[PDB]
Amino acid sequence: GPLGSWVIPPISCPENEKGPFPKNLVQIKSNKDKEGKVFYSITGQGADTPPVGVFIIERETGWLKVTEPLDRERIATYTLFSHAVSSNGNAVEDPMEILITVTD
Amino acid sequence: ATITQDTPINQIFTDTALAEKMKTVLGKTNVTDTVSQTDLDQVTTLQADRLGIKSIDGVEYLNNLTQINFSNNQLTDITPLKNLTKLVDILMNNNQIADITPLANLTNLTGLTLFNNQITDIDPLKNLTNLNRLELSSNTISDISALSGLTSLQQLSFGNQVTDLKPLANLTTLERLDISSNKVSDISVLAKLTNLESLIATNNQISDITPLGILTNLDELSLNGNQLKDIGTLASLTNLTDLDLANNQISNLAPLSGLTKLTELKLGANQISNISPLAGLTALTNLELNENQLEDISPISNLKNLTYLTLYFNNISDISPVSSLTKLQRLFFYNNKVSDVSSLANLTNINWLSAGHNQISDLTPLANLTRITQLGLNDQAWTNAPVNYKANVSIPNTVKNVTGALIAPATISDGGSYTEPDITWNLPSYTNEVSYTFSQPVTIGKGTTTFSGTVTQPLK
Ligand SMILES: [Ca+2]
Ligand SMILES: [Ca+2]
Ligand SMILES: [Cl-]
Ligand SMILES: [Cl-]
Ligand SMILES: [Cl-]
Repeated sequence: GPLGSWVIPPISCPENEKGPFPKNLVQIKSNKDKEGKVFYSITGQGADTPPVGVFIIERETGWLKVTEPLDRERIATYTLFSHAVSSNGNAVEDPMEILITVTD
Repeated sequence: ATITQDTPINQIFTDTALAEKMKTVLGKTNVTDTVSQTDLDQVTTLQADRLGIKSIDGVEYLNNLTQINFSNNQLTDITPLKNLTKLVDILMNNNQIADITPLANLTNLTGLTLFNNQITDIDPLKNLTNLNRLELSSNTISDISALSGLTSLQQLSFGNQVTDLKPLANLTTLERLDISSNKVSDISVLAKLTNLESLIATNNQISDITPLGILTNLDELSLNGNQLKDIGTLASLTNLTDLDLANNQISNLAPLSGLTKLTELKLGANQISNISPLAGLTALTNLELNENQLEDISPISNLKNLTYLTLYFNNISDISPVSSLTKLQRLFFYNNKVSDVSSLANLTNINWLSAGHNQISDLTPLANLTRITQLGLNDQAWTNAPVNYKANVSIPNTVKNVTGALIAPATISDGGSYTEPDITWNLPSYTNEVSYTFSQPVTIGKGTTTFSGTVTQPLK
């Protein structure tokens, strides 16, 4: 099913955080990395559509990072999709929808 | 730099994106509209991130700027910054900048964000002694000697080719340091940074953490992906609340036993077989114990606040210690030897249940877990107890769906056949075993998976 071999914790970022940025939120993982290298990417508002690059993911490690302080009263939630691909470009998971909730 | 008479905006700021932005800042209608030095002198901050800017030609005229954001653009050359000495904060991550010589005399800077560029030489930073925040990760820095006199630094990040951390020795104002993804093995200099509260140093080649002993203000420590075994030093760090030690070679967890402030603990991909030392860490909400050597996880039942737990790739047969952990929302135990999942019926808050590659035969105990949104039950396997050979040997199908109905076999070895509930073979000669497989899509709550497996039946 959609779960596949994704291993992702819930993602919460306080607003007004201190650097240094970029700051790790969680490590996104597919257990498909047991049968070959996996490379991670994200899409969605805040990643690849405006505001671009508030959130980024390190393609080899799966570290999801925020690049600047957030502001809950401006945008309290973001909806991203995580992707996992093989060296050869093929999807090893179905895109997983990720909620990011901005807190107090 | 001053313009002398009224000048079109788009003759001052030649970059198309920037002149449009400035037209707005200066409250003009068309980019060909005139402005004078009077007008430009009123501009003291500029938020021009994410605008497709390739050149900042013209910013030299904005003599009174104290704060700029040009992050997420396509900047290369930043020469127009050279004489804007009232600048106190620069945000310029995610560009194409290689040469930061233009920042060298911006001595009023307290904040400089330069991550995700193509910087190698940071020599131009050496006299920026009022910096308290300096971010330089996702660059190709190898030499940080230029940082040695930045004695007001509070927050600091750099990468990705640094070995030698000696230049950090006098930076005792440092409170938050991120040295992840460098080439670092020797962190002995970190002993001198006694005000450190947060140290992130993932993906290096650290094996000796004794330098951390006197850094007792540390509340967050990440050493994911190093070469740690002996973590005795960590017992000194009693203010730790978030500790990440995944991807190492750790087996002895006794040094963690007193770290009762911990709410997040990552220990995945280590050499752990004994988790008795974790039994007192009752503030934990997130615990990762995947890819270890675990069988007896009984001490986990103490951790009543856990909402996230990983156990995948161990040797666990008895999952029932997690059944006490009623706040659990995501539970992962792919690749273990669990058969009886009945205790999991007590996990009424569970949303992600990842249980593939176990020995699960019967989904009925899960039927009321309707908050599930993600589910994995692929690739179960078990071997039944031997039964006696007969030419017409028959066994009951035991595979049960969440509804309680038997799942008919998908394939049956040796030309065998099914009539519910019995699988029957017709064997001309003795054979050492027979088997069957099943594969059945199923949804519990909103979570969907294929409940699948292979059942082996040895014959005497
Ligand atoms: Ca706010
Ligand atoms: Ca792993
Ligand atoms: Cl602005
Ligand atoms: Cl891990
Ligand atoms: Cl699974």
